[PDB]
Amino acid sequence: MLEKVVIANRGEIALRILRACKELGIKTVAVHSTADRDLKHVLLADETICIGPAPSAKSYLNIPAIIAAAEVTGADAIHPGYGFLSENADFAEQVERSGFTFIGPTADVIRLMGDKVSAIKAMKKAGVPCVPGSDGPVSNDIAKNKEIAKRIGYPIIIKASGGMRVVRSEDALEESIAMTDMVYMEKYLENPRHVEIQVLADTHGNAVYLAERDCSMQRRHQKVVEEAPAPGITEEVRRDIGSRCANACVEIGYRGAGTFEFLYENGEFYFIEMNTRIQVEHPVTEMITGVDLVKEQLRIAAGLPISFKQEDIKVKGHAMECRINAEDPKTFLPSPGKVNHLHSPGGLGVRWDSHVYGGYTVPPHYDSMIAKLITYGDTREVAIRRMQNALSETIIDGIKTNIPLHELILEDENFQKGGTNIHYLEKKLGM
Amino acid sequence: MLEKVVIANRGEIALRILRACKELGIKTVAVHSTADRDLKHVLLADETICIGPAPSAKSYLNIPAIIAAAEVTGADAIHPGYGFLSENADFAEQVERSGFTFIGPTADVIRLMGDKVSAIKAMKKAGVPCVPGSDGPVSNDIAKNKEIAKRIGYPIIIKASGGMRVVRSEDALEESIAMTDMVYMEKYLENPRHVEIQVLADTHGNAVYLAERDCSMQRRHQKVVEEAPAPGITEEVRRDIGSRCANACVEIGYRGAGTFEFLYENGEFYFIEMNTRIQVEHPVTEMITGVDLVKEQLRIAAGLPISFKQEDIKVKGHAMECRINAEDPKTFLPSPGKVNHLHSPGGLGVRWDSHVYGGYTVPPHYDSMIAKLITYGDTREVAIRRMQNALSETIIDGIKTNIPLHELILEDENFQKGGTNIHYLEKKLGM
Ligand SMILES: Nc1ncnc2c1ncn2[C@@H]1O[C@H](COP(=O)(O)OP(=O)(O)CP(=O)(O)O)[C@@H](O)[C@H]1O
Ligand SMILES: Nc1ncnc2c1ncn2[C@@H]1O[C@H](COP(=O)(O)OP(=O)(O)CP(=O)(O)O)[C@@H](O)[C@H]1O
Repeated sequence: MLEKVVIANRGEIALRILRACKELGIKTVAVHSTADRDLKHVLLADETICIGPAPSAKSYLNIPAIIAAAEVTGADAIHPGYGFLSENADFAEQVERSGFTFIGPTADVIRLMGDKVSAIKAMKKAGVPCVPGSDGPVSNDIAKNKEIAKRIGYPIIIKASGGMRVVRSEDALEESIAMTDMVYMEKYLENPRHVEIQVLADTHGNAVYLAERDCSMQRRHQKVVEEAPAPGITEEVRRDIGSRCANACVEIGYRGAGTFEFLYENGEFYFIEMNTRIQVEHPVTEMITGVDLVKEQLRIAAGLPISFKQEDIKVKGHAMECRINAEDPKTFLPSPGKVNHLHSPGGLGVRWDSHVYGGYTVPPHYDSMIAKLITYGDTREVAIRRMQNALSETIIDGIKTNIPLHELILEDENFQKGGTNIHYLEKKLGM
Repeated sequence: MLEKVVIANRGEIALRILRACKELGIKTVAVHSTADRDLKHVLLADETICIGPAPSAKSYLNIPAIIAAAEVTGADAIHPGYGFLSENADFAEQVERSGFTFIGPTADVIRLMGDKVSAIKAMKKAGVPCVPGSDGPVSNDIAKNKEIAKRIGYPIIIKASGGMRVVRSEDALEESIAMTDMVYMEKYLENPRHVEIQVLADTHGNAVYLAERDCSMQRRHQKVVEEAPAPGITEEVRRDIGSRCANACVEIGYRGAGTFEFLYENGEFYFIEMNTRIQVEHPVTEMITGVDLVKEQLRIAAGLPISFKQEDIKVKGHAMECRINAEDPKTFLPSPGKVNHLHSPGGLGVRWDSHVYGGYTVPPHYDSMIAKLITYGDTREVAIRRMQNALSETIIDGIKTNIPLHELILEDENFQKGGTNIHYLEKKLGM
């Protein structure tokens, strides 16, 4: 089975993966760039291998070097984390072709869900609800395009199949479509929330859905605060969309952890993308289900069945996560530098996922996320109050962080009420 | 209701209490000695009041000064934590007599359970199983003492009613009893485990039991590692002893949080003491029940009912706690001093309850406990592996800690098996 895993990533998720491996007695191989020599997980790994210079293109996206590290250590598997090469079908294809287990879905399934209409295509077949659209590429004859558009109802939105332009009136169609590797047409939702379903699927033909997460708080389409379950969603609705996603997994032959992302508006779900990998915000789902998602990833890659059945999963309580970034809380300019003093919060229902430590220098070369603060409570309110308190205890001296932003979000009356849409944060910042 | 609470304690439990207050929007008043000026919770409290010089006798056991602090702030209540004045009936009596709410049981009930035979007396009446004994003070006529002793069966053990000498043969009775403010006789158990039941009781006449904890790993009768639930204990046995403890609460008029400690041997429970207060190791119970014990303490003092019914409580998974002390791991000599670098562990199922921070100096004046590392897993094994991993990530530079001892305990084959008795640790250390 899995005796040694190459952790093809960095930062907090690399540490998350290391922890999961250690608990399973799996040997860890930390591949890192020269600038990541002092990462907490690198310092804890059983074996370390420099795979290149600081720039991502030369290190963490270096496919030849990553596979060479798996080779010279005798690894059985490679965990891509999220981002970087985790949804690169060439990488997964190349990884299997060299005899290693890729901890994720097969290359074909990544290609499938990596192209937008090809994706919406499969979901439709599987019974997964999609946004009313052209259902396929757009013709260039507008006389007919206007029909589909009027059929589904303005506003519509033109979308790149491998990626956006909003159309409000019929008079601006012809042209809006011209402006660009193809494009489809779809209904534009003005007040949607981001709601996503977590799933697991094994090589024994099983598939389970693990409730949902709401990730509506975003800046430039980048998630900032997430929670679970999604407010307003009943156990009945959960079962419906959840079971549809589970079925779709089997229909498309999915394997490992994945997430179906939907736009949620007026009680309707509309599929927009499947992330064929673990997600950053997976911890909130772990808190409310008791499931260890990364451990399940490893078990599944090992050829084992999911370690529980659907009936075993019950939602309990509520969880929140704040992505703590090294950046100016207003300008969002990255703030690299030495952390002179770190104090991380603790206590009942507080979870801290971070690779940062006092004396650690946050490099400029990669993303700005340095920690994920996660809280759990018996209700949504407790989780929020818990988050607020944990944040105020948190010290990170030496650099700027977005903690002040989180504190603003958490004391927001509308966020406290629940159900704010995907536009709300940028709107509050503007105001 | 409760608007402002005076935290009559220090260290980690003071911080625990502060956190619980903050979540409930209760104002906090931190009373501290001069040496505790830099405690994390003092620095977070809404109001601070120096109540005396470093020595405990002059500060944290200073009843006049503590009540004066409650007065000059207008506090409604005083939380005694554990140790210090938490089981001092004079303090609780004096606290109520001055119009403040004492967050704990009434003075009478503390007196009752504070005297050993008077305690065993009540439990017996309530249906709580006690160790076969003289059931009352020992006569001084041995001709009759030998009857009781032979009745219950050697070995027996003589015990101070306000506190021990073991007797193996009849020939050494007369004398063993002479050696001393009274004493009773009791059966001596050679292979017992320490198993204790957590309870809550409110002023609405309700009482609930919250499963049990096993605290068998001890040195000089001081707990080192605790876990929940107690291995080998079935849901059926749990209900039995648990419901007996709940009933006893009502019979004696108990109020707030408390723990019934038993010796557990060959499937039999034998009451030996009730701690009429929160306990250090309460967190492991919180992890397996989802109950916030300190929040319930506060609600109950506020006159509210326990926020859940017995049926709502289900044991799930398993939890472990390691008491991390500033001491030499072999000699157990305290190791006060500056913590130059702190790194606390995190991740799924890891909880860290500590007032320590990088740059903090551990004073000489008080106990050596600086942190409580708590882990949770879906099974006992996962909890243990989780603890082992968390411990290895933990850095505390500047002073000695007992972390090496914990790591020894956790990799012990017998502890891994489960059910080691109260003598096992001192025995392993000896070997
Ligand atoms: N039909 C629709 N109605 C309303 N908003 C839509 C929409 N279609 C797309 N969007 C918006 O565009 C966003 C996604 O854009 P995009 O196609 O570039 O994916 P993305 O890369 O931004 C998210 P990821 O981080 O998973 O890659 C959605 O989050 C949503 O806010
Ligand atoms: N009948 C018995 N059989 C076996 N061991 C016994 C016993 N009675 C007492 N003991 C031992 O003596 C210990 C308790 O001693 P003691 O009466 O001084 O309370 P204590 O102060 O040590 C515990 P606490 O910290 O709650 O005050 C028990 O933990 C147990 O190990």
